Amino acid sequence: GSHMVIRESVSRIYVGNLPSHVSSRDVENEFRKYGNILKCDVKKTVSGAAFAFIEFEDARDAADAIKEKDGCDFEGNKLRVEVPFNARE
RNA sequence: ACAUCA
Repeated sequence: GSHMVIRESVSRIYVGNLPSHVSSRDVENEFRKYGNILKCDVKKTVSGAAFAFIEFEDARDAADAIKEKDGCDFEGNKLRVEVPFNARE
């Protein structure tokens, strides 16, 4: 998970407070340019917000997406992007 | 802040 892992594990993206509702296949069609995706899925909370999760074959190539998609927002607009599974930092 | 099950 966190800290200097030294190879192994698999990197992912998390997006939350997402616009309307995404299909996992539609966001795969965008993320695939940063590297091959192994799995993706979508979720929701009883608070009414929605989430999506997108796996990647290498962390540092996918990080160019995570850093341009950065800056979460609230209390007037819905969008959030974060990487808890920040492998090879 | 939050999931993976393929």
